[PDB]
Amino acid sequence: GPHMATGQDRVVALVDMDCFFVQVEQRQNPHLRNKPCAVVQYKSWKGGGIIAVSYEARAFGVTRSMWADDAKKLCPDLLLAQVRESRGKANLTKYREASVEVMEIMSRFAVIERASIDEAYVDLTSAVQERLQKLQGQPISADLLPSTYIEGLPQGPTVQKEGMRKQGLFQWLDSLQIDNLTSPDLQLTVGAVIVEEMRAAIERETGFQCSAGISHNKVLAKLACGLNKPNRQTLVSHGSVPQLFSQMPIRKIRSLGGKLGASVIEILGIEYMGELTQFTESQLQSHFGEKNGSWLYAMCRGIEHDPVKPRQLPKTIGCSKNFPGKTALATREQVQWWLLQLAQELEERLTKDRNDNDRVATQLVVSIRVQGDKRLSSLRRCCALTRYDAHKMSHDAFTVIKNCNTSGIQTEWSPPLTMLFLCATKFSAS
DNA sequence: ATTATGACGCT
DNA sequence: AGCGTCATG
Ligand SMILES: [Mn+2]
Ligand SMILES: [Mn+2]
Ligand SMILES: [Mn+2]
Repeated sequence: GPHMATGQDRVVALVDMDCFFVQVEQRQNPHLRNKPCAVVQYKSWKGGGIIAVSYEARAFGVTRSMWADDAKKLCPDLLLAQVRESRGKANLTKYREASVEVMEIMSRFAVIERASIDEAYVDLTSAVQERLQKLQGQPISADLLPSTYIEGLPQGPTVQKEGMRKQGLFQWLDSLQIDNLTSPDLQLTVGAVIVEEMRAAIERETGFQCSAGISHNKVLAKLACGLNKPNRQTLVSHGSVPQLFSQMPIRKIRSLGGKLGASVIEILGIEYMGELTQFTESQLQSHFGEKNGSWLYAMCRGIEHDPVKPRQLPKTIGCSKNFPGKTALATREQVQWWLLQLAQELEERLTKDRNDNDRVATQLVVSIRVQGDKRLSSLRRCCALTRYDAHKMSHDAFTVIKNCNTSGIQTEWSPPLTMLFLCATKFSAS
């Protein structure tokens, strides 16, 4: 009744760059613009592995994780850009620097949570209160929302996509209570006005397009962002959740796409998010644990409390490389040379980080994989990180892993190593 | 041989 | 602390 919390207290946006690494390469090389194109790392094995795909190329069925040679079978005119190689490994610096460009623009509008290289959440609650007070009670014009979709609309009693978008928006704005500074639908609408502004600033000042979702929490914002890509934004209201979730596969919700979501489906015998509403909180907690159970109980009703953390910088800085199959490292000389390559990239990135961001990492995590181990990581050990020196870091990592060589021969390495990873963690202000 | 990361939960 | 899970540019 009057005391149930509906989870409509916040306005939260998720901004996600469209096919980000492709756009970075297309800005640099105008010959790639408005073409089917993709970004690859390496080249010798099956033409390299695709990690990003332009929307033109997605129309041919090109996806991430495809080998470029197979993608060329689907799309013979596919254009390819390769990630830079430094010290024998992929080097993602260009895309990290482009990410910082975008994140710095977003930070002008509100504090953001960097969620990945290409995406950030925005807590717009306060910016919305301010813009509302500025607007007094002036209605919101459709012209302020030129790329916005309202999920669920139009409905009730033209065959073009843009025409449908405008119809849905008109129904939404016609139903608005613009006289109530506390109406959640109004607050989301003003949030969407602000996100149109943020996205226009990003495009004007970087050349990069993005999509976005606007809702009352992070999971709904992320889901909304996905609904109308590319170069569009979507408002998911509290009221739109029952219909949206009634046919939503559970795996589409962030954190339910792996084993936990499979167990929800199998144990409860359901397929769609909305079906979760029929279980009690205690029932869900009995199957999935206290935390997951309470989260699922609120989430299937559109309610989630995870805050937008004030964090625009990555918490860890890491360097990793796989050595698959016949290229696994089988001598100490090899292991030490590759630890040095990784350590040198880490030193470069860490020194830049210290100059830009006034912090220093204090812990070094060393991770390896051995041949014949299914797990991603086979051993993960930490050591102190007291100096930004690649030779010291590689010697320290070798010291923490050298007891892994089950070879009686001290020159050989067995079983051979199929992955090396160096990660700097536990930052302190300096 | 589906690679390079990066956040977070569990014990 | 070390491991597992979820996410994917
Ligand atoms: Mn993206
Ligand atoms: Mn993303
Ligand atoms: Mn993606």
